[PDB]
Amino acid sequence: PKLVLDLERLATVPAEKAGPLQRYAATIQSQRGDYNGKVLSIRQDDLRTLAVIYDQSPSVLTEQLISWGVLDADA
Amino acid sequence: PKLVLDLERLATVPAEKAGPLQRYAATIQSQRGDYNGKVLSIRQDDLRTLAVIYDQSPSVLTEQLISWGVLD
Ligand SMILES: Nc1nc2c(ncn2[C@@H]2O[C@@H]3COP(=O)(O)O[C@H]4[C@@H](O)[C@H](n5cnc6c(=O)[nH]c(N)nc65)O[C@@H]4COP(=O)(O)O[C@H]3[C@H]2O)c(=O)[nH]1
Ligand SMILES: Nc1nc2c(ncn2[C@@H]2O[C@@H]3COP(=O)(O)O[C@H]4[C@@H](O)[C@H](n5cnc6c(=O)[nH]c(N)nc65)O[C@@H]4COP(=O)(O)O[C@H]3[C@H]2O)c(=O)[nH]1
Ligand SMILES: Nc1nc2c(ncn2[C@@H]2O[C@@H]3COP(=O)(O)O[C@H]4[C@@H](O)[C@H](n5cnc6c(=O)[nH]c(N)nc65)O[C@@H]4COP(=O)(O)O[C@H]3[C@H]2O)c(=O)[nH]1
Ligand SMILES: Nc1nc2c(ncn2[C@@H]2O[C@@H]3COP(=O)(O)O[C@H]4[C@@H](O)[C@H](n5cnc6c(=O)[nH]c(N)nc65)O[C@@H]4COP(=O)(O)O[C@H]3[C@H]2O)c(=O)[nH]1
Repeated sequence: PKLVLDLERLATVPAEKAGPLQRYAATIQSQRGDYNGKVLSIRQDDLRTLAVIYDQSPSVLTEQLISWGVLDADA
Repeated sequence: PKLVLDLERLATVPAEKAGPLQRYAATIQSQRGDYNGKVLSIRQDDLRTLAVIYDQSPSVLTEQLISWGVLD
């Protein structure tokens, strides 16, 4: 399963919920110099680190991102 | 030193030296379905994967990769 984020839906999720995801995605973009600004695919191991940053299980985290329509239901 | 590979350069490299790396390249491109240019950039840690498959030190591998013109 692929992990693809919607950069445009993400930007409008309030910081209180999405702040740490937004900052994480920004550090990847800066490192990449990847500023397409529509979509961002991350490594499957980036999910474990986000889950730690969010303090949830990778599983709980995924379902939340999907619930926001940021992460394609494919994952 | 970032691993940006010139696939067009490496093709012209004789098979008994370029082979493993050509075949490694091709596996990565198949993993990503990345078939849109003559350049392949790979992970810095892949250097070790490669030094293992070639059974040479990273140092060695990296320096003949530059003579070959495959790397910058
Ligand atoms: N800028 C960007 N676009 C994304 C991202 N995720 C998905 N896409 C879009 O979705 C397709 C597949 O992305 P992919 O799984 O990364 O799979 C990609 C990726 O593996 C690779 N690829 C394409 N361009 C580049 C590149 O500039 N650098 C690297 N390192 N790989 C690339 O080729 C595969 C197919 O690329 P395409 O089908 O032509 O086009 C893309 C691209 O239009 C992302 O994080 N950033
Ligand atoms: N060792 C190695 N393995 C490789 C390489 N390229 C691809 N793979 C493997 O193939 C999977 C799919 O690559 P992808 O479609 O480009 O899909 C990639 C891709 O769109 C993007 N991605 C991950 N890392 C990078 C990166 O450093 N740069 C860019 N531009 N995109 C990345 O995140 C997606 C998921 O990444 P993964 O879960 O890791 O899943 C990756 C990874 O297991 C490589 O150069 N070296
Ligand atoms: N996961 C993913 N990431 C993407 C995709 N398209 C672009 N990117 C990201 O966006 C950066 C800039 O892409 P670019 O300058 O348009 O243009 C790229 C591209 O023209 C070319 N390039 C270098 N390496 C590769 C490669 O392995 N595959 C491909 N298809 N192009 C590459 O050099 C420039 C910089 O390459 P990068 O260092 O890889 O840096 C890429 C990469 O991090 C994509 O479809 N999927
Ligand atoms: N399509 C595709 N290309 C891949 C993948 N892995 C590596 N690459 C390519 O190989 C490059 C160097 O990978 P790196 O040493 O891991 O160096 C990477 C890595 O340290 C980091 N980075 C980029 N994207 C991601 C990511 O999604 N997750 C993580 N944890 N680190 C990333 O920033 C670096 C520079 O990224 P780039 O400019 O994009 O340059 C990337 C990219 O062109 C992959 O799974 N799929």
